[PDB]
Amino acid sequence: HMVPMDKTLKEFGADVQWDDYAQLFTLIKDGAYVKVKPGAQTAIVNGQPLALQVPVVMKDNKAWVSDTFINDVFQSGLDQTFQVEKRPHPLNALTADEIKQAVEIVKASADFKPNTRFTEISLLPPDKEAVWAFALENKPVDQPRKADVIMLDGKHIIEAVVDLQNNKLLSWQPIKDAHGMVLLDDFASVQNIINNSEEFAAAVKKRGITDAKKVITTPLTVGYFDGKDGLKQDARLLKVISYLDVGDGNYWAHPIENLVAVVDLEQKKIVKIEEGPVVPVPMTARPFDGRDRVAPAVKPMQIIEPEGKNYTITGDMIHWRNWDFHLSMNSRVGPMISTVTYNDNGTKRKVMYEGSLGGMIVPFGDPDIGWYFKAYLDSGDYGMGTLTSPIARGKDAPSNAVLLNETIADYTGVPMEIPRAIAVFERYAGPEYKHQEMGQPNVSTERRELVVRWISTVGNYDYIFDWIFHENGTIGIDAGATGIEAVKGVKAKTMHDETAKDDTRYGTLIDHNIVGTTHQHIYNFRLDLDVDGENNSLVAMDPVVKPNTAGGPRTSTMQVNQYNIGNEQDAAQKFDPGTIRLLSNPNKENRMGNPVSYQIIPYAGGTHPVAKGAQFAPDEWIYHRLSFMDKQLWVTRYHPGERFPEGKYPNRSTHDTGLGQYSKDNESLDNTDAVVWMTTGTTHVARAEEWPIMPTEWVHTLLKPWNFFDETPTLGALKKD
Amino acid sequence: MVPMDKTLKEFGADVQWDDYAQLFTLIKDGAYVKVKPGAQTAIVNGQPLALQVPVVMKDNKAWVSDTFINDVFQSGLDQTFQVEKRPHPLNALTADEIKQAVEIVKASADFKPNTRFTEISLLPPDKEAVWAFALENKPVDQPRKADVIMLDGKHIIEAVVDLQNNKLLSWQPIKDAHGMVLLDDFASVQNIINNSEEFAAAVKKRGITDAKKVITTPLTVGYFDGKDGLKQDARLLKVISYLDVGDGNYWAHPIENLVAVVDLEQKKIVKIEEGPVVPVPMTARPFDGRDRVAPAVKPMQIIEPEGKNYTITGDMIHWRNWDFHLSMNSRVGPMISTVTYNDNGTKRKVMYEGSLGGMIVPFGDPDIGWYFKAYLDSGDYGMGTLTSPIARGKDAPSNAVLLNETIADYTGVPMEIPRAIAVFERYAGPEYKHQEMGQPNVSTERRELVVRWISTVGNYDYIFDWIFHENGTIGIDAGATGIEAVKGVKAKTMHDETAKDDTRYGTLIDHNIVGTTHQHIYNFRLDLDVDGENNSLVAMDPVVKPNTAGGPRTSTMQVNQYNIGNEQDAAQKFDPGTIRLLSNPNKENRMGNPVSYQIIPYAGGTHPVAKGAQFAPDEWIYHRLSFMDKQLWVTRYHPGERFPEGKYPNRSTHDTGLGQYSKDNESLDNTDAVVWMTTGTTHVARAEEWPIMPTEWVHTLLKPWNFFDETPTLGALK
Ligand SMILES: [Ca+2]
Ligand SMILES: [Ca+2]
Ligand SMILES: [Ca+2]
Ligand SMILES: [Ca+2]
Ligand SMILES: [Cu+2]
Ligand SMILES: [Cu+2]
Repeated sequence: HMVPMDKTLKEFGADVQWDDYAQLFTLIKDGAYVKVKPGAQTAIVNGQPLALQVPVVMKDNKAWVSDTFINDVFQSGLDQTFQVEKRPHPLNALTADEIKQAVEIVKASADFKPNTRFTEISLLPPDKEAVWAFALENKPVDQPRKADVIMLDGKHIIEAVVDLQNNKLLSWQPIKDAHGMVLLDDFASVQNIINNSEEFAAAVKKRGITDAKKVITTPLTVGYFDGKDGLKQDARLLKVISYLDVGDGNYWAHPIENLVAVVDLEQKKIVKIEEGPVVPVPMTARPFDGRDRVAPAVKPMQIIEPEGKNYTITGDMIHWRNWDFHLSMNSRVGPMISTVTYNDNGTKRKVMYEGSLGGMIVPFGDPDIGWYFKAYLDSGDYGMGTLTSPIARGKDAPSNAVLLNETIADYTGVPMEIPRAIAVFERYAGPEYKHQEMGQPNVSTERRELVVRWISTVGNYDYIFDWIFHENGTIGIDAGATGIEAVKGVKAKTMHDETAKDDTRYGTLIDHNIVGTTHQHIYNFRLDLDVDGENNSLVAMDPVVKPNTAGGPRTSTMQVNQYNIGNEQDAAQKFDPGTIRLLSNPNKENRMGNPVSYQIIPYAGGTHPVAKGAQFAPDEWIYHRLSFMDKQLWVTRYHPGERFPEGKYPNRSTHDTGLGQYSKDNESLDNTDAVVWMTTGTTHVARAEEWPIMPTEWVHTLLKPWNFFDETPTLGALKKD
Repeated sequence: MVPMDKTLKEFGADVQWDDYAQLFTLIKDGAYVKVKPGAQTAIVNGQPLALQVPVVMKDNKAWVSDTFINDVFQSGLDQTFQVEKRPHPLNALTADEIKQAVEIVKASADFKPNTRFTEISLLPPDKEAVWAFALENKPVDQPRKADVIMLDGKHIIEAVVDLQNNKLLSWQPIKDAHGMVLLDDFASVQNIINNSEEFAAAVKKRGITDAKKVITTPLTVGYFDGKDGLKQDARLLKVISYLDVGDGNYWAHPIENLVAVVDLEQKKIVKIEEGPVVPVPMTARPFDGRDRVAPAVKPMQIIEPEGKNYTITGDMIHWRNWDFHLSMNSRVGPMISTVTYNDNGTKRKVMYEGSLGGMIVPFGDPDIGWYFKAYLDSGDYGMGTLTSPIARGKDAPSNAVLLNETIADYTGVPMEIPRAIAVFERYAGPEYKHQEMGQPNVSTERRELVVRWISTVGNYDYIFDWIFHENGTIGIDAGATGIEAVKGVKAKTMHDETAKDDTRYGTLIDHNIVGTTHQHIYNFRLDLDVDGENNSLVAMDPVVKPNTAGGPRTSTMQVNQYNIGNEQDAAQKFDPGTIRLLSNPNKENRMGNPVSYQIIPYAGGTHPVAKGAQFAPDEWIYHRLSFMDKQLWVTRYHPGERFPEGKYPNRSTHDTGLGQYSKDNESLDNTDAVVWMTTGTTHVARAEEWPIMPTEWVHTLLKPWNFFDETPTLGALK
């Protein structure tokens, strides 16, 4: 017996194209590009013939395939994109079995508590030196696989370490005063609590809302105000902002302004309700899913690689041209790019040991009750890896992408597979280089970039991160922001209304009675670059205009002020895009005797106004707790336990436990293992073009080899000598 | 019959054979054809075509009738190009008009024997009439006219001819103006050096055994108030030399500290400047792959099997909600005109004309062969004329359409530049996306239409992309690649004695080779007409203000808004942290906000960014070219103000460009404004850019700001 081809292929996730003239089907799915003609005894997979016992059957215009067709074709072996890893990479994320094992161990602990949740369950970082030895020398890591198990018992944090190899608990340590991030059940809890609140229902009624069942809540961390917000620093709290569900699939467009409820998660009740002036809920329908729009006609455009990809995916190891790297997933920061090497004519040179999003923050600048405390620490407080948004094939990534699935642990300790978690794709990126000498044959080569894309959605905003590997050694890091804007309900319909001026003091009026409150998007990337070795130094090269002292008509010259940045404190700074900042290896030089290096560019451009630092006065608490938001470049000594710019437990934190803390002892950065942290952000002043849904806005960062190589890296293999 | 592979490939089409499907896939620009041997029909952009003669497979080689190409490729099924029945008034001069204009000036008794033409271009009707043709189909009732700029020896003469009536309207000698460098000047310079006994003498001293292997490069000399010892009235060129060692890259073998000054009218060297003797770097450093083998790569294609979403009628391009006219100019290249955005059925003005204004690449070395080095690419050399034909599939993606463009050469003869401009649509990530927890995802892909043009001047190749976003945004990117201008030095490594001094003005990128520091400064002239002619310049500076609303916050995020009323105040530095809008104070969007376009002169780049001119305010280049030190400029619309560096920048003694255009500090309140964006890079070289430099890019953007009332890409309502 057989099954309908289209339906089955679609279910499976493959693109199906029928060519009536050629009587040919073209099926695409990740690295598999297949061609099959009805009735043929063979199909083509990535240019190779594949025998089929049962041919594709065409009936009354309906195609049918056998029940084994998907597996026979798509798992044939002719698609070489993915290869089986023989020797497990030490950095492979915990498998589902390991996750379950780690949970069983802690639950077997005499101290374990029954309502305990898991904020994070991740592989405990094997020693960096052994990992590199494995990647470069293939030496086995003899230290046991261990996992960090961070638990939330009520409101108390407990860090546990388990030895998976020996199936035993190594440590169990309660972390005093730390608050746990927001967990999935916290969201349902807040909605329920609000739903059972008599007072809230009453507060809501006297604001126009009739059916309180139509109120949609969103949970926000409260931050820290040394008590000015009147909140017990000891309790596990969350503030709640509400919207009215009008049935347009966009509750974000119907704010119930000036109503904030504070919920105590352990007490499971509203401990405080802050009420302000009553502002009529913006009611007009403002769907963003196209239900009310005409579907435009567009001609097909496809990016195809008929013979397969140029990259190979062995286990989680990616090999592409001269690059080699390990790609894993973390529930808090998302994707982790490790042991990145560049194959320089046979010799694999180290570039980056570990790279990933450090952390990010989206702080608002409106002082009103529903906004003064708004500051989202997306990864830290909400867990971006966990909130990964599966890639919409052909839309969120090009049609020639390969989408990977990633596994992490949910808050209850149960393995969770995120489908299409990360997209991998090669893309044409203009001419790599070109030279059309007058009267001579032209010289041009195409540039190819390997992109690693991951999307995470937290409430109303969607963030896209691209790790771009250029064939020439450069590495790009871009962040895109899109989603639905956080708006403030206001009385003005237009800028001509009486309250307009006051309503727009902290944001643009982007719709009737709707203001897009100004805020910033501040991303921070933690890049443990190991420029051709562990021991590096930070060097500054500031292009300057110097008085000409060589004679001739010129009064000035362009020279450079080169100097080393010897410590963390001095390395923590603002980035002038007019200057050059290098992470060099003072122990290795290129053919011209120049130290092998990488130029760090925390600011390579963006489509929204650039954030020059935090848009907060120096006396603000958010400013105090989070110092990473005010400097674009930071450089610290390597420490396996320092991975977040905002600190490990940022929820309700009273002091900088992040980059402020990591650079506090102002250690030496001379010829030692350095870790670069790039902070880049935008200052978002809204406009109507961004409502009801915002067009993706991007920011770019770059890491370029500087004298790391001896010549143009993409010239090709030397034909002589 | 005729062999297919051979005939088609001669035609410029790509031929793909699929043995499993016994199908040929033929591609050329907007035509995507499928044909099976022996079939009575073929498919052209998804549509059936009856064939007179089926393709025939002989000895494993296909054969097609001698009428195949015409029948299939010109069948009418490929709708990419459409006939233009009523020519746009900005259409560039055709080959016939160029020959005609030349005959008109040649018929005058004032025309001298060996006069050359620096520029022959259309003298366009007034702006008001061009916009009415574009928006109301109103005929421009003006005769085709042309500006004919002649170079008589070293004398510039500007003439105007009436093409319809075939008559000369004016002949004006331009006092003190020096003409741009013309093609023949390259040859005279080399020839003049070749016949110089003295030059040969100086060359022999420097190690060059065969003076016939010496390659000259003509450079304009600038202006140094006589301090360079050069006569202000002579037509001069400075010559920098290299040694040809047979590696196809003379640029890698500089003959340092040797400069000759040639007087083009006397046809002789009038000065030889000599500095210390530095042995010519001899090592072969080819950049053409003769000594390399590239790694094999799996094929990748970008296909549009049913044709393009854009239509090209004459030079009028229509794509999604955009409409614009693309023409070519011999001096600045591509001109984007009468740009409108179709807002739900109504065409709204966005930009009257946009194009490269001018650009400069000034060096920072004081030495003999570098102190005067400053290339005014379009101005002194003619970038349109020097356009580099796009290498299909490489300089532009495989799904691009390559357009041919016509300009007049220096002798007044029409020259068709093949594949002069690339037009292509491209996937650019998600236009927007929102994955609401627990709900069906919402995502749409972003499509951008790019207009790409490449011009090469001497050793450097510049790529320009005019990018139209479906959502109303317009991007303008500038890429730089080519061969670096290097200085010969004695140091081989940084461990050598002269290393420190050899690298004072640039990086040691190869043994004995220093990539001299310099800047790349591009300037774009954008006659934006935001939803109309009358606009105003508005500043919006995000600031931190004390909270006065109560609550725990000590500060707030607010905006300082204010109009910039005059040209002098509009000439400014650009803080990427601020917002600069060109608003139309007479029209507002649904929320009462003035429809506007946000101007961003600096949206990013891959090389260090130029904050201004890396020159002391007393340098002559600094004085001559004010445009290099300010990122934003706004002036009153004037049809004769088109170049930031001035109309005749060769040896200019003062700013006749933007410095002159903003001179009178006129009012920019509710009037026709012209935006000029200066964007540049400061280049400090590295070994990874030698012998050939990987393309470096700079980005700029023009975004609609309350021009619309909502997300522009959602679509029309049902
Ligand atoms: Ca430290
Ligand atoms: Ca390091
Ligand atoms: Ca204008
Ligand atoms: Ca003026
Ligand atoms: Cu935003
Ligand atoms: Cu350069």
